[PDB]
Amino acid sequence: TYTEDFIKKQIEEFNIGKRHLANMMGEDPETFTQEDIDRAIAYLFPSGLFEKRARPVMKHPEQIFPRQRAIQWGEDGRPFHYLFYTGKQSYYSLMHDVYGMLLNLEKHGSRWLIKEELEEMLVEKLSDLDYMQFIRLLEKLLTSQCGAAEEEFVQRFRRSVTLESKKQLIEPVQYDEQGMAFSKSEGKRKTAKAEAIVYKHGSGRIKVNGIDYQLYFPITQDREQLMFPFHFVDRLGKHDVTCTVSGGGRSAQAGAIRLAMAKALCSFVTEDEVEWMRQAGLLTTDPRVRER
Amino acid sequence: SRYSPEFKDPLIDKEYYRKPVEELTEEEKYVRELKKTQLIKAAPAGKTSSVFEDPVISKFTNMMMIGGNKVLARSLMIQTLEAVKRKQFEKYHAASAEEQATIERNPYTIFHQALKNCEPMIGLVPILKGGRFYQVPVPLPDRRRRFLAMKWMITECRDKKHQRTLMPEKLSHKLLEAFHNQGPVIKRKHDLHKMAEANRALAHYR
Amino acid sequence: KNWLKKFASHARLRALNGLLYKALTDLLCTPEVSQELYDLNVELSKVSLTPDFSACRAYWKTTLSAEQNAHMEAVLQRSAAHMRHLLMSQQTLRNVPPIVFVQDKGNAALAELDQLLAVADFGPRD
Amino acid sequence: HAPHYIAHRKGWLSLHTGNLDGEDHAAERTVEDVFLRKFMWGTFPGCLADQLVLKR
Repeated sequence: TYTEDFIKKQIEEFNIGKRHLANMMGEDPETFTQEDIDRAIAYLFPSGLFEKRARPVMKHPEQIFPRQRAIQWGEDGRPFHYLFYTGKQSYYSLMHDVYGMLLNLEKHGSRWLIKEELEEMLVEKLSDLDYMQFIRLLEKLLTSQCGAAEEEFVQRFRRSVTLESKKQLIEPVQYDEQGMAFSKSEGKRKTAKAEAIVYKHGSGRIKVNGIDYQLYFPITQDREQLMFPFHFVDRLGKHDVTCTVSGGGRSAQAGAIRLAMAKALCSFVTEDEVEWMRQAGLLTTDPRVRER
Repeated sequence: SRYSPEFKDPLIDKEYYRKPVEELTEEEKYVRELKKTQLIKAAPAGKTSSVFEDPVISKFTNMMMIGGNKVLARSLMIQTLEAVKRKQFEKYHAASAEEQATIERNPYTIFHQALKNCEPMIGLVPILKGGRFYQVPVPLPDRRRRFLAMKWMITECRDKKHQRTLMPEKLSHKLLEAFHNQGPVIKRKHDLHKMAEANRALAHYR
Repeated sequence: KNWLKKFASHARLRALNGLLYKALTDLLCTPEVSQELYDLNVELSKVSLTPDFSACRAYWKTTLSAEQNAHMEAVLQRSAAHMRHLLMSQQTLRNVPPIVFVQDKGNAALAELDQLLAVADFGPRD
Repeated sequence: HAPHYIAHRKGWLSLHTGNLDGEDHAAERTVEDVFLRKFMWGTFPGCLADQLVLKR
């Protein structure tokens, strides 16, 4: 067990060690920060162990050692919080606040906070059912015409899961020396790697490694594959393509080219068509590869 | 599988997306909105938005394939279609004025109708309960009979009594016989529907 | 008897099976149990008594619809106890074990097979 | 820690260039390591609290 005197001595030792490390690395001890400590300890004690926690670490004793309870009452004996005797002062204080916000309104891409990190925020163990009750209150608050402060309060209890699955990244339109607008993109299928350049205006001329596509791809199926992206958005005969592919085989090269042309063509179609191409599987790298 | 459970299979249908927002119902609107969040698998080599795509012929080609040789399988399928088309044109030019209205020259129509004429409606299931195997009848799912038509056609065309007749010519002849409700495959369907009628009492065992 | 507290608080087997089959069919023939049960027209296939006489399983023929099957099952399960009471009150049997209604899935097979065989194609003149 | 943690949590007791791609004399260094470990364990009996670290 770690007595408070032990933690105090550890804090003093860490401060002196921080000043020593700043002396060693030539940096000013005053502005020396934890990122600087991490960089310096990575330089001085190089360790490529895969486990980041098995590497040398110089952290504040507060961070590295566990924590303890807080005092809930002073020497007079009176608890600080008015909901102390419930035994769940933090949770019920939060519920009380939410109910007051709902009363005020009644007078007038992301994920819900999960139970364990709610416990961390409240610093109180709570059951499943009371977690559900809190989440139902939060949902009820969201449904109402919540204001700015209310939306911030709700944002306190919602982390991110990312909404970018909606949106594929659109390449920027570049200009060649002739003044023709084009867009470049890359794709990969098995070991085949392709880079395509799609010109805004064209007549459907596709050049693979400086060769016409029907001569590079004798098999009809590969030409079907190259046709798929433009055909999907009804833009056959409206672009010129200059692609370079390397590695893989016949079908892997065809698929890599198809992905590269789809990603490059994303620049010249509407956002709705970008989403449609995404839902058709035309913008997703195929990860299926040979297993060991 | 290298795809996680989140990934969903893509929808290659080109006319689905062009459907107007006005025609969308609330349910279909919700499905469309939901799909936006979801991760989609890369479309596989094969199906395409091409207007000539035929899933039935693609499956037949995949079932003729041996050892991953899809180029040869597709070559055989296209040769079979060409042979069917040429035989129908030959039969059409030698026909009277009135007989030319009832000669089909579209090979895809003939192929689909031939595979429809070979589908068994009912089948048999080996079930040994009393120490003796009992073949009980069962009605087949649509997928099962659709598969059985193709499997019987391919097995019939691979039979070794057909000696040095190349695959496209055998397959076209079998398809044109099955188009007119003739040939050994229609007989195999009938002799299954008869062995499933001669055991209509064993159904209760199921 | 102070009922308020109580409420608040093998050849022989085949003969009994046949007797209970006839009795349960004749009970289902009328609104004696309830009008809702009568309107359903529930048909029984057989009656099977467990070898220790702890339960009487009455197998009722299911229909093709699913919502009808669920409604029939609900009504039958709700009416089992009253049927047991009537069977003992009419003295068809002195003691009747609890009645369990079990769907029969051996009839749908023959129905669907006849449906398929009535439109299937057979060989020339065969 | 078990042998399958040798590059994850543990390190290597001996360090030299022999086992690198293109280098030579791996076997010589290994035999030297074995003799060094036996010699030290016999010359410091009951003193060594942990394994030796042979650096080159």
